[PDB]
Amino acid sequence: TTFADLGLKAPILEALNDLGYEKPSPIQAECIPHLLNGRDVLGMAQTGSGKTAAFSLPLLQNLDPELKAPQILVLAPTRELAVQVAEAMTDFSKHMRGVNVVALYVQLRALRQGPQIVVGTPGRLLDHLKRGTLDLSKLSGLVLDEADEMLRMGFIEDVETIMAQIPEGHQTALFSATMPEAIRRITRRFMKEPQEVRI
Ligand SMILES: Nc1ncnc2c1ncn2[C@@H]1O[C@H](COP(=O)(O)O)[C@@H](O)[C@H]1O
Repeated sequence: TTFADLGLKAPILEALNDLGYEKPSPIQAECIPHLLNGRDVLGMAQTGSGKTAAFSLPLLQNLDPELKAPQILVLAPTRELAVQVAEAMTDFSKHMRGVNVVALYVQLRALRQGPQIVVGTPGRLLDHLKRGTLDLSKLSGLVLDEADEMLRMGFIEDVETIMAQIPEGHQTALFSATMPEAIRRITRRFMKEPQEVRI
């Protein structure tokens, strides 16, 4: 199975070639078609599996590149992962003109540029959400990257608050290496008939 076999088109395929990705990882082969098809996905995988591209590639391909406003919001537990994911998203979109990524963990002028992808930690995202500097009215895709870690670090209240402010019509991808009950409950509250992927 190739990346083109998963339904990815030339701009993303070219970025993958620039990055030296030769073939999809298992989590990518399983998750990418579901997300391209507009499903919610519960992905059980950890760093090293390729989970970042698994959620990033399909949601990038699915956005409106001419809409200069946040369409993909990615929640991460740490400044380090937020920055890493934003860098990856920037690399995957290298051949998508006018598509821009912001990491929030300087922040004001980031959001004023109308980035289509915003990656951040829950506390800092929730600050800009309350301030109105973060517009989620046009959001199409929500990712929780390491939901179990956000729970464990004490951030789940803020995660829930963010998730309850998102407009009805959106895709959700939730990635978690483990499955605490509180994450099961988040899946039931906030996701629509999710495809569960554990290999
Ligand atoms: N399909 C792939 N082929 C080669 N390297 C990859 C692939 N997908 C992800 N990677 C790399 O694998 C590492 C783990 O990614 P992640 O699991 O998303 O943190 C990162 O260094 C990625 O650049």
